[PDB]
Amino acid sequence: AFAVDAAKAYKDYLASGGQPITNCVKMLCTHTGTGQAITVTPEANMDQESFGGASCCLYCRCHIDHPNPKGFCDLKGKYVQIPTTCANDPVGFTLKNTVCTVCGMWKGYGCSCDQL
Amino acid sequence: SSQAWQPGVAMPNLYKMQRMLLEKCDLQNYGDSATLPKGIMMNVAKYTQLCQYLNTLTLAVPYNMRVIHFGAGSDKGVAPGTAVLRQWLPTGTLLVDSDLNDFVSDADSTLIGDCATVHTANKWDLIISDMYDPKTKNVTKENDSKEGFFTYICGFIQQKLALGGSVAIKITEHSWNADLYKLMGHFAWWTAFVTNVNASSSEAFLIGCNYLGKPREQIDGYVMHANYIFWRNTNPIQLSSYSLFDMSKFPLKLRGTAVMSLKEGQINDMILSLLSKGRLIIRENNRVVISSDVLVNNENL
Ligand SMILES: N#Cc1cn([C@@H]2O[C@H](CO)[C@@H](O)[C@H]2O)c2ncnc(N)c12
Ligand SMILES: [Zn+2]
Ligand SMILES: [Zn+2]
Repeated sequence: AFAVDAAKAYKDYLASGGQPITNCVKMLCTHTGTGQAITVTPEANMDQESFGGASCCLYCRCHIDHPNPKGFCDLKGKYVQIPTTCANDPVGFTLKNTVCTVCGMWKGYGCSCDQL
Repeated sequence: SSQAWQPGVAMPNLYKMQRMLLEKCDLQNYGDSATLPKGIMMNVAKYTQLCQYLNTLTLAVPYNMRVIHFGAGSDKGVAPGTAVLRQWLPTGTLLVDSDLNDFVSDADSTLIGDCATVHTANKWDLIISDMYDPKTKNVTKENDSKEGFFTYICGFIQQKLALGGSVAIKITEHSWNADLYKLMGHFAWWTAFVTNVNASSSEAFLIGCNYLGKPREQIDGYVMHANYIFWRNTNPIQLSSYSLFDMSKFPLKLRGTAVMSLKEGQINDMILSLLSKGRLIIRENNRVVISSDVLVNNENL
């Protein structure tokens, strides 16, 4: 019945003014990539930074179980593209946002599927 | 320069051929630092440059390639070097990493513990080690060949590196091993490669290219480390991050190098020649299974 809610805790810690998780592993890349959110190799475009996925996963970084009956990690072993404007807090960004299942872009940061 | 636009500098062949005596390493650029791109870690830059240099060698790159990376953790609890290796290597490459201390990684599997506890059933196509004990950097005592994890690495290479495979093992002025240099003579080619981002340090990666499983050349490792220090002492390397800004050709080309199982009797000179050219890997293609030995103790009463 009792489960630690790590996601909520980071969110509240951030709103309380706490410093975001650091030492996310930023990759060197061309920044001419597809811009999709989570990829097998860095795919940042001109407006993004690419990061090693494990280092941007709240569950990986805080040594807690993954929110998944399988415990499978969405980010470990992959690269996550983060908008440059949000790259001071990749863990926050990945937690607070969601990937369009059709085009693979971040909803609100690349996904255009909801356009006329 | 020209050198400043390369990923780093490899030890020129003539320095390998000397018979120098070991001296203290005194680097002119000691204390210089390269200007890293914004927000990029030293370890990401260093591994990027290592991989850029490895792109210029005749690495064997089979389907279902197997790579193991020792010393992969950081005091930060992450694995920047692993993240670069996985970007570099073809998608699908099996990547295992390890460190004495806990860390989270993008590797397919991670083992925490002293490297001497690590065992694998299978052979590997590439071994990378950044393992280092900063207590070796003590200038008040004599600089002898070191054992420890280097003894493990030497055995691991001879027992678990596929013929045709390659290694890159980090050394410094004081972190080195004579048998490891000697084992460089069991590859078709070898060098000591210094990254341009960390050129102010006596660090180098000892690279053995295309393993042959037997000595092609007899190397005295005490002499060769003295030769390496002599080179470093007399050839200042300009700190440079220039190569980090061009990643268009970074990925390791998937060559689909052939993998064959072969018994010792079948390694003729035509096989040895293919091995030496980066055109063949000899090992089993079974499943990759690893383990870490755990010492059990009960300290109650
Ligand atoms: N001596 C020694 C070792 C040092 N390291 C690690 O190399 C990394 C140094 O950059 C660091 O993260 C460290 O924890 C070792 N890892 C496994 N087995 C060892 N025997 C060692
Ligand atoms: Zn995770
Ligand atoms: Zn979409």
